[PDB]
Amino acid sequence: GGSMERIKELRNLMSQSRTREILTKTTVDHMAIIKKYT
Amino acid sequence: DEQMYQRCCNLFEKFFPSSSYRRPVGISSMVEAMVSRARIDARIDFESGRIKKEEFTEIMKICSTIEELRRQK
Repeated sequence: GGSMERIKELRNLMSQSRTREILTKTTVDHMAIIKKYT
Repeated sequence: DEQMYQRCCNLFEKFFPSSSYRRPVGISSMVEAMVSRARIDARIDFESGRIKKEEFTEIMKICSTIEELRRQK
C-alpha cells in the first residue's frame, strides 16, 4: 500500500548520490523557496 | 529546471499531503521529516489495523536504514 510505496521510494532516492544530497541537505523551509523557481 | 528536485518534492507530499496542515518542522532536512512522519504513521496504522505486522516491521527497518544513510551524507 501507500505506506510501503512511499518508504520504498525514499529508500530508492537515498540510494543515488544526487537525490541523497538533495534530501539530506535541503531543509523543509527552503522547499517552497526552491519550488517557486522550479 | 530539475525533475530530480521535483521527484524529491513529489515524494515529500506523500508524507506531508496537501490536506496541508499537519505540517513538518521547517528547519528539519527533508529526509529527517519524512522518516519521523513514517515512524509515527506506521505505529498508529499498525495499532489501527491498516497495516499488518510484516508491513510495520519492514517500514521501521527501512527507516532505520534510511537514518543510517543520512548520518553519512
